[PDB]
Amino acid sequence: ALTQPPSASGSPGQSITISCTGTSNNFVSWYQQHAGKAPKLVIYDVNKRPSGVPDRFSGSKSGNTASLTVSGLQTDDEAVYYCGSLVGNWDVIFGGGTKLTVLGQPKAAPSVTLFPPSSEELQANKATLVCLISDFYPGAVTVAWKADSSPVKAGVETTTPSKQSNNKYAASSYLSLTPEQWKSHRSYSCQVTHEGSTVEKTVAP
Amino acid sequence: QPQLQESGPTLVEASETLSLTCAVSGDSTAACNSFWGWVRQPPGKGLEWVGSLSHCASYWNRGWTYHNPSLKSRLTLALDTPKNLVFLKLNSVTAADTATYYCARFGGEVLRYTDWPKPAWVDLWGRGTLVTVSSASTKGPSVFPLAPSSKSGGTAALGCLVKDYFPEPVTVSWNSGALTSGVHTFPAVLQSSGLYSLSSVVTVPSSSLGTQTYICNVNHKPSNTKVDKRVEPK
Repeated sequence: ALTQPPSASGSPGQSITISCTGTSNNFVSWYQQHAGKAPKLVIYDVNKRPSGVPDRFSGSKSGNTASLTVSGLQTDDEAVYYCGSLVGNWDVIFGGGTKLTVLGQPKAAPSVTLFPPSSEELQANKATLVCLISDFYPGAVTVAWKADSSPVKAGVETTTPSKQSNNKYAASSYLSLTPEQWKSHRSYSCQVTHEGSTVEKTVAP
Repeated sequence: QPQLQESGPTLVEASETLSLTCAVSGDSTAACNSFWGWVRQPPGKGLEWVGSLSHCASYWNRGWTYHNPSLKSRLTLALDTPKNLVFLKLNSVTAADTATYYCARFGGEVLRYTDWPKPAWVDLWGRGTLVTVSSASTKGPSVFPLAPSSKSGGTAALGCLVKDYFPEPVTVSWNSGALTSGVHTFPAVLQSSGLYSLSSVVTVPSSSLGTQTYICNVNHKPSNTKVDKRVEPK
């Protein structure tokens, strides 16, 4: 498979390079996907640009790692970038995408509020932990949940970061449990990673 | 320049068949320079190859069809070249098949090749069509309070969890619109149950919790439902 970092950022005018590991041939492509839009091919055959793609975009490869460089970032270069490759005889695969933010305000760490299941929801025989994440920039986070000290992956839904009225970002994550499992642990935690550092909140039944 | 336009139903029940059509303009699906097919993308997730085909035969076949191996058992692709149409048929769909489906033209080592053509990249994309797989009927939300503690440096977050509704959308206001500062209403998530949920939050002064009532006003027009949920300190 092809592996890309989840996010990257730089300021307007700067150069940035993002990588895609696991490439095994020269059938490498890159795609730019603006929010809410279809992808667009920006590089094919490692380093070729389709007509109309600005020359600020360039592709390269070193060993099994392909890279896309943008030389002179512009605000409208902010997008998710995917690498693609032919693999096997004739299959196509894609990397997981890198959200590239063009920095337009100071970086800001998230605030986190974790709500336990409400009494009304519990009385309805259901349970949802709600982790609300606010006031962060760039708009890219990862969320991990724990029951006591052990990771929990099942029953998790997380939204793509959404812009707040103050132009920082928010996100939400939900952990669905039975009332029984909620009561069977001493605590649950929601851990948010932003720019390589974490903020974690804990609640107890 | 050439264009690809998807059409077909955008809501498909679980276990049923998802079919889409793509109309190609400004290029010929009968020509041998490209393969024609599909890529999909679940909301908030990455791109996944579906497959592609060509009707340009070598001396040992009638054309070429390549499928994502994990979809092959459920997938049928076709071309109608006189009409310049590409088709997708995906049987027995589940929640995992909810996605934006993009019609796609593939380039690579296609016109000239060794052993077999190698369509490696998508050089033309349709705008995409989001197909939701859910067997849900219209259903108003179950609204639950996200209560603040009576005691974050003097502010209190409070909110409402708006669960298990269909179809979109719901809208949320606070105190009938008298409270707008610090309000954020999140995007909906489509759960594996085939129902949507979202939340809305507002941050207010903790000193207000004993004196000011907070009510979230949830509107779900598809079911002609409004819910005004009081959110009280714990």
